[PDB]
Amino acid sequence: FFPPLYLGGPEITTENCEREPIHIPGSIQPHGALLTADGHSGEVLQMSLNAATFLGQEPTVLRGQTLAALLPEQWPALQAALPPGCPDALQYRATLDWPAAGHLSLTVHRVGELLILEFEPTEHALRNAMFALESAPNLRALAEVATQTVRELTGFDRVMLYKFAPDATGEVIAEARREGLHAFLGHRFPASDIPAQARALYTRHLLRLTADTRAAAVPLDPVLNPQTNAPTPLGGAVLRATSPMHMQYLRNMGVGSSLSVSVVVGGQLWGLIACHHQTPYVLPPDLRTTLEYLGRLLSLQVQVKEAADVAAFRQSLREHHARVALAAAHSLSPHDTLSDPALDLLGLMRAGGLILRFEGRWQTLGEVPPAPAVDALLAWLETQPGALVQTDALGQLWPAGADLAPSAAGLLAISVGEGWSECLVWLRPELRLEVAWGGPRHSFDTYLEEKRGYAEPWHPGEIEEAQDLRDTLTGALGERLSVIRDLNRALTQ
Amino acid sequence: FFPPLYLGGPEITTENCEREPIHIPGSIQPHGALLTADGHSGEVLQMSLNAATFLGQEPTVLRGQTLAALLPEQWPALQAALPPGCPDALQYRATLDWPAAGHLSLTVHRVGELLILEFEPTEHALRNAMFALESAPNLRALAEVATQTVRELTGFDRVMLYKFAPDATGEVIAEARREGLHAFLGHRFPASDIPAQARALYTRHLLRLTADTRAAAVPLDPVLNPQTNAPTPLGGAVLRATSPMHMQYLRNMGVGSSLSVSVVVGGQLWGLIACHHQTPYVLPPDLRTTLEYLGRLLSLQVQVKEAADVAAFRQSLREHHARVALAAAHSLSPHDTLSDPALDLLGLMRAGGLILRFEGRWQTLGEVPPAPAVDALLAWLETQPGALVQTDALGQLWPAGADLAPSAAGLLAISVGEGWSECLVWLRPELRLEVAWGGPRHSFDTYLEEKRGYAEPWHPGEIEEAQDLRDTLTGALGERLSVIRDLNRALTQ
Ligand SMILES: *C/C=C1/C(=C/c2[nH]c(/C=C3[NH+]=C(/C=C4\NC(=O)C(C=C)=C4C)C(C)=C\3CCC(=O)O)c(CCC(=O)O)c2C)NC(=O)[C@H]1C
Ligand SMILES: *C/C=C1/C(=C/c2[nH]c(/C=C3[NH+]=C(/C=C4\NC(=O)C(C=C)=C4C)C(C)=C\3CCC(=O)O)c(CCC(=O)O)c2C)NC(=O)[C@H]1C
Repeated sequence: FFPPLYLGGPEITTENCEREPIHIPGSIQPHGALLTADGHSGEVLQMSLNAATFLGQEPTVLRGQTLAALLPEQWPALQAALPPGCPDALQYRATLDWPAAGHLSLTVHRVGELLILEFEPTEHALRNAMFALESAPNLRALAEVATQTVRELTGFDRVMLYKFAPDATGEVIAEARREGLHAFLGHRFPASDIPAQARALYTRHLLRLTADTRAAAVPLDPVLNPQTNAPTPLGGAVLRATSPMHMQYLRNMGVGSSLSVSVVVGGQLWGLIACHHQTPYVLPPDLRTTLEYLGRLLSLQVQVKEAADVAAFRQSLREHHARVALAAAHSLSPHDTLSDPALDLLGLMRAGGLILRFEGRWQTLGEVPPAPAVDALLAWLETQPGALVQTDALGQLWPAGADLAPSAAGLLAISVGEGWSECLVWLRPELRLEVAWGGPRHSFDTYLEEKRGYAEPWHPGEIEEAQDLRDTLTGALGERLSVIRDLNRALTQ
Repeated sequence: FFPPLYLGGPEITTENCEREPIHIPGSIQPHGALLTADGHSGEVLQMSLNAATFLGQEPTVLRGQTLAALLPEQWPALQAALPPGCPDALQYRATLDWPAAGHLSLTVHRVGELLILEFEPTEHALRNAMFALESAPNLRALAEVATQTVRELTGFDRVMLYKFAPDATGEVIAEARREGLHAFLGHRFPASDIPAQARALYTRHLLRLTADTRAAAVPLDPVLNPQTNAPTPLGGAVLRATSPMHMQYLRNMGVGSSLSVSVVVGGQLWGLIACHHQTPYVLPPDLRTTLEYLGRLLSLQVQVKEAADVAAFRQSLREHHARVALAAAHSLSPHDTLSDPALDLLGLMRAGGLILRFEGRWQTLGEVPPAPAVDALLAWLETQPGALVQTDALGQLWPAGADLAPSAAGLLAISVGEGWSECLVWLRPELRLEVAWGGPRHSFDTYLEEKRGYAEPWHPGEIEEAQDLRDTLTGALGERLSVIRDLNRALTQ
C-alpha cells in the first residue's frame, strides 16, 4: 500500500510490516543473474550488478545486447511459449548451454510487456512417494510421509509442514528433523510472522528460495523500468531476495537456507512446507521441479484426505444422525419432537447445552446460562448475518463472553430458514487447554500460554452434520408452513 | 458377477459384456513377465509361461525360487515399502539390474496376502507442460494443450481426450492426431463401448497399456492361486491383457497399441485420455510415470477450470441474479413479486416457459402446455424425490413427454422447501440438434442421428443459479411462515 523502500517507502516497524512491498524489493539474491528485456523488442532494459560477472561479459557490452544474439535458439521458443498477455504464473524453463558456465538454467516469466529472465547455475524415488502419498489412511499420516520424502529428496535440516487455521493462525503438523535440533512440532504461531500480503502473494507463487541469509542482495541498474518509470514487479522471480527484516528474523534462529513450498487448495492458501538449513545450500532446479510436483500432489491429496476423514467421522454417527433426520424432517411440532431425550441431540454434537428456539419460545437443555444471558445471546445471534455461526470461543467474539464460559465457551448455531428467527444453538463448556506459541523476536523455545475461555474445537464432521441438520429442518419448514396455512384458511373460512 | 471365462464363465455376448470379469482374465501380455509370491513366505506361487524365457531360467528352476535369492537387494525394500494390509493401489516400482537383460523394470502391488511382481524391459519439457496446463483460460483450451503435450511426449497417432457425461455417455473434446487419419473430434459414443464394470475398475487403476492387439496373451500356471484356490485378482496389473473381445473391437479399427489414462475428479471417473497407434509400440516405464503425472495434473486442473468457468458464466449475470435475489429474499407474497416482467426470470435462465406454483395456485409464463398437461407435469414432479430436478429431455423421462416437446422439451425445476408443494419450473422449447455417434461393430465413420425432443443443455452456471435461487427462496420461507403464524395467532385470539 506504500511506495517501495528504496524509492520513498516508510520506515519498517513491527506494526507496519504489512505495508512493506515485498513483491518489488528492487534486489535479487547473489546466487544468480537477472535480465529484464522487452517482450516485443528483444533488448535488455534492466540488469543486475552480478549479471556481468555471471555471464562473463562486460557491463558496457551487456547494455543493448539483443536477446536474439544473446539467445541464439531460445528466442523463437521464448516467443512461442510466452505469447503477450499471459498470466504472470506462466514460467518457461529452458536449459541454455552457456559456454562460459557450461550448462546454465534459464527461467522466464512475463509480467505485462516486460520479459524477466532468471539465470541460475545447473549441472526415481519420486514415483514411490507419489504412490505413498495417495495411500495415506488419514491427513495426519500423510504429513510425516510428505515431510520425510521432502527431507530425503533435499537433505534439509528441519523439513516442516506448516498448516494455517481459518483464523490466519499457523500450526505445525509434521516435522522431518535431523537428530540434535529441538523439535518444533505442535507449536502454533500468530499471524504476525506471515503478513497477509504474503498470503496474497503466496497463493500465486508457490515456491521460493533463500540461498543464504547472511548474503547481501545486489540491486538492479536502473532500478525503475525504462518502459514506465515504475517499480519493477519482481514477485514472480525466484531470484528475488526476501525482506531484509525477514532475513534478520531468520538469522535469529541461525538458519542459512530457508525454502518454503505453498499448498493451495481451492484457490486459497492451505499451508506451507517450510525447510531450514543451518548452512547455506543452493538448490539445483531439476529437484525444485520435483518439489513443485510434491506441492501439487500434496494440495490434491489433502483435499482427498479431508474428504475421507470427514466421511469416516460421519461414519461413526449414522444411527444418531439417521434417527434425528428421520425424526426431524417429518415433525409438525419440532418442540415436542426434538426436546425429548430419546433423540439425544445433546450427545450427537458432544455439547454441554442446547437451545431450542422454535415458535418464539426457546427451550434449553443441559448446561445453560441464566435467562437474561440467554436472551442476550439470542439477540447477538440475530445480529449475526451468516446462516451458520461456528465458534470455539464466545469469549473473544462476544464482548464479555467470559461470563458464559462457566456455562458455555464454544458455540455452534444453525439458523432454521433465515433471519435467525428460528435457530438451534449448541453450547460447549470451557476446557482449559494450553498450546505452545513459538516465542523481530529472539526467543524460539517452548512457551505455553495459559489460554482463556475456549472449548473443544469443532470437528469438520460436526460442522457438516450441523449443516445437514439445518438443511433438513429448513426443508421441513415447508411442510410446517403448508399445514399452518391450511389451518389459517380453515379457521378464516 | 460371474465366474471367470477360463474356469466356468458364460459365453460372452453383446448384452452380457458387463458380466465378463476383466479384472481376473487369467492371462498377461507377452511383452513382460509376471511372478506371484506370498508376501510373508517369499516363495513364488504363480508364474507366467513367458517368465522362464524372460528371466533366462528354466521353469523347473523358477519353481520354489525364494524371492530373497531372486531379489538380492529389493526384498528388504519390498517389505519396508509394502506392509501387509495396504490398499491394492499401492505400487512399488524399482529398477532391478538383471544381468540377463541388463536394466529391468520391477513393479509390485499387493492384493491381500499375495505379492504380484510385474517385470518389464527398460533402458525436461514436463515442467513447461506443467505450467502450460495451469495457465489454460478455460476447460476447452486446456484440452488441446493436454492432448498435444501427450502426443509430443509419446508420439501416438491419435491422442484423444475422452469426457464422460453424467448419463454415462462419452464425448470427445480434443484430439491430437497425425495428419491423414480421420478426426474423431466431436463424436459421442454410448455406454456400450465402456461397460460400467470398467468404470468401477477405471477409478482405482488409472493407467493401462496394450502392447499389441494382434499379440496372443499367455496364461498363468497354475491358473488358481495356491493360497485360496480362487481366481487371481489381476486388476491392478499393467501386464494384464485386456478383454479378447475388446481386443477384436480395437483390431476392427486397425489399432496396434492402445493406451488410456483415467481422469478421476472427487473420487468419480471424469474422463479418459485415450491413445491409439497403427503399429504396436511398447512404452518405457519412465515416461508412463510422466503420463501418470499428466493424468493427476489434468484431474486437478479440470476442477480448477470448471470452477473458473462457472464463476465466469455467473459473472455475466450479476445484475439479473442480484436483482432477483434482493427482490425474492424479502418477498412476503412471491406471486406478485416474481410474476412481474420487471424481474424477467424467464430470460435469466433462457427458457421458453416458467411455472410459479406458490400457495397452491400455479401461475404460468411464456410458452406453457395446456392446463391438464401442466397438472400432469406437477404431479410427476411431486413424484420426484430429489429437491432439484434437472433434465434437457422430458421426452425420455416422462413416458409421453414428446407431446410437451412443442411447448417444452428440457426442464429445470427447484422445489422451495421440500415435498414439491411449492416449486419453480423452467420450461425450454425443443431444439432439433444432431450429434454424430461413432458407428463388435465395424463402422467407425461419421454417423449423425436425427435426435428427438431435447432442448439446449443446461449450463452448470444455470444449475448453480437455480440452486442459489432455491436456497434463497427456502430462506424466505422462514419469514413467510413467521408472518403467517403471526396472522394465525392474531386472528385466533
Ligand atoms: C510483521 C512481519 C514479520 C515478518 C515478515 C515476513 N515473513 C515472511 C515469510 C515467512 N515468515 C515465516 C515465519 C516463521 N519462520 C519460522 O522459522 C517460524 C517458526 C519456527 C515461523 C512462524 C515463514 C516460514 C515465512 C516463509 C519464508 C520461508 O521460510 O521460506 C514474509 C514474506 C517474505 C517473502 O515471501 O519473500 C514477510 C514479509 N516475519 C515476522 O516474523 C514478522 C516480524
Ligand atoms: C459391451 C462391451 C463392449 C466393450 C468392452 C470393453 N471395452 C473396454 C474399454 C474401452 N472401450 C473403449 C471404447 C472405444 N474405443 C474406441 O476406439 C472408441 C471410439 C473411437 C471408443 C468409444 C475404450 C477407449 C476403452 C479403453 C481401452 C483403451 O483404449 O485403452 C473394456 C475394459 C477393458 C479393460 O479395462 O481392460 C471392456 C470390457 N467394448 C465395446 O465396444 C463393447 C462391445
